Amino acid sequence: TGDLINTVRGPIPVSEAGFTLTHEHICGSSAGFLRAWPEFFGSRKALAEKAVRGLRHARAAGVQTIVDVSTFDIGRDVRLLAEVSRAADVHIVAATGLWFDPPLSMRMRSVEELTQFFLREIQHGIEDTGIRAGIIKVATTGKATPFQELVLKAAARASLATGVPVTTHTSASQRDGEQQAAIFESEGLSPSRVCIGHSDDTDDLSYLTGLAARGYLVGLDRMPYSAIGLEGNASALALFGTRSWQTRALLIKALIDRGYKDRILVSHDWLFGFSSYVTNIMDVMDRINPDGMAFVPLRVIPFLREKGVPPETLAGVTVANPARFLSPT
Amino acid sequence: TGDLINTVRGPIPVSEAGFTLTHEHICGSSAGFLRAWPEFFGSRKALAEKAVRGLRHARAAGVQTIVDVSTFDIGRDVRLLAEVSRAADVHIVAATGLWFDPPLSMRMRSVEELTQFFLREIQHGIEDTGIRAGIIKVATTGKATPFQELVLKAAARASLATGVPVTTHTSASQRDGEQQAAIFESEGLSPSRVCIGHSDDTDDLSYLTGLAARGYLVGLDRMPYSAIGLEGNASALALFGTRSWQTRALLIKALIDRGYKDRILVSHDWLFGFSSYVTNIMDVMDRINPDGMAFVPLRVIPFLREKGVPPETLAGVTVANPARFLSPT
Ligand SMILES: [Co+2]
Ligand SMILES: [Co+2]
Ligand SMILES: [Co+2]
Ligand SMILES: [Co+2]
Ligand code: NA
Ligand code: NA
Ligand code: NA
Ligand code: NA
Repeated sequence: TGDLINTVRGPIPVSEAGFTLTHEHICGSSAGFLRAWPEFFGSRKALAEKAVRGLRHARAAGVQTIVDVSTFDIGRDVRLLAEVSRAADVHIVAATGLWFDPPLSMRMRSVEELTQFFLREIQHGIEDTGIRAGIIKVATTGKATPFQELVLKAAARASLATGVPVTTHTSASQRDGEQQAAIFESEGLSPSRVCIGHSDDTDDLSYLTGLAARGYLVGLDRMPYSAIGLEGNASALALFGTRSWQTRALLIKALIDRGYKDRILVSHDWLFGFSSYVTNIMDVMDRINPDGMAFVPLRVIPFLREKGVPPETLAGVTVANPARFLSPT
Repeated sequence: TGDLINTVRGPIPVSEAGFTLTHEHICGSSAGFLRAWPEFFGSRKALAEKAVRGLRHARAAGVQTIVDVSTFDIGRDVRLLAEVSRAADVHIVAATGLWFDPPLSMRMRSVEELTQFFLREIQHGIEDTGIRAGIIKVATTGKATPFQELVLKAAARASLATGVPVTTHTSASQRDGEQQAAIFESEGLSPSRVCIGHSDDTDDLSYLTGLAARGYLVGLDRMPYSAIGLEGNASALALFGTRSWQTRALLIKALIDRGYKDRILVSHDWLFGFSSYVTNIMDVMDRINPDGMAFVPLRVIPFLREKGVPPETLAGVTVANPARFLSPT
């Protein structure tokens, strides 16, 4: 009671977030793309309808909130978010920050200028909507580019001024979180304010416990990603990899068994439309995981329960950890 | 009489275009940027006001029409175009196509998919506005990337289906127009439908007459660009180069004197806001050329007249050539 988080429909009590998926998207796109070329997705109406059905399905499985980690450059459409949140009765936390596809107008900016843009989206509102970001999303794909270092310092500073958490995209195989952490700490950012994402893309538990031990949240946020059975498909194969969902899910238990239950955030990195990759990737995806954002509570949570993870532990991971993370601190 | 061109305010007779600047921008930005971060430009109201004052100044110097060659990825805001066109009483032709900053949602597309996007903007309307593009803008910066080859073939096909001309950004020093031409001709596109832009960035008249001789329009469209007196400024220096406006203007005469008066299009590549380069480049620019889009008729046209170019010739370059070019053919 007392603490609040911003969602696309206004403020909610922290305690009403409930079961929360911390890394999800309604639509993975590009800035301006959904406005310029809605037919790519059939129509905007078709997109919203598919998102509403998907989200009601997650709601029926026990999902109360998702964090849509779409930034500016993932083509975040906060009006679409508001519309489907409202229609499906699922809270949606919107993001600021920048992913790894920023245009020249962002790439030419300084750390001061980025900080001011992130603070705008958190404090003033996204665009002209008054809808406020509840999270800052950042990305590296390997060693940070010079511009990526600016983004990470500007994220740290935005967070320090507002108490809003930071969440990252990594190449997990390249152990990006270790540099991400060094950059954030050089800015005085508490590791409890930070989630290192796509961390289930690796089984390097030396890497993952090293981060957990320092206080970072470890985002095991790609649960249904697997190209097993589709090795013919080279694009599915590079995106989803060759590890099963059970292998990914085993990581949750491995971290719990090593004393890190409070450092884990679980999610799907699911979407309902997807323009920033090959055409029809969304059909491929929907065949791999027809349960969409219900896969975690239908499949992953019972799998953990059956392996002996206590229900209080599982509640801590899916409710307490998100609440503590999203709570402005 | 009879032929029409689309502008941001609806169709106009070809014959009312009059003195037309064929490569200009209201604002050089990025897709979504003006909506997400209007304060970068002071405000959107300040931006529109500066554009209206600039355009009325061009109107007073005899300018009746500009072609705003901002694409999707230059952050083209067709509503802003319509607003300032209307307020300044200057026609504005909007563009489709893609420049050299496309996001992943565009970079992952095929030639078929791009053709369908360009045709949408020409035939249906940009976004949800019903405002139709009158030109397709494409870009290389050296040898075409694989994606740039798709853009050029999709531009050629869009043009062939609609009769709308194509205009290009080149690195003139690298003689890009020669590959651009080969790609367009491989698609059956008539050279009379094509303008090779930034061609005044080079004094290689072998390169330029070679193109003119094949029927291309040669875009001498950077007239006021000069960093002379600002060699201290490394960003101004790389963008504007070390050649005077008189040197650039001499090219117009050189092509006329070689029998190519009908192949020349003249312009400034001016803007009223500019986010896709260093901060305050617009202040630097406005000090170099306080006349903005009036520089050509105030400075360039009298300079040519005083060097002995006949007024009928000069009218042919600034009125007849644009009309013939923009006229869907
Ligand atoms: Co990611
Ligand atoms: Co994601
Ligand atoms: Co250009
Ligand atoms: Co230009
Ligand atoms: Na994505
Ligand atoms: Na993804
Ligand atoms: Na530009
Ligand atoms: Na420019």
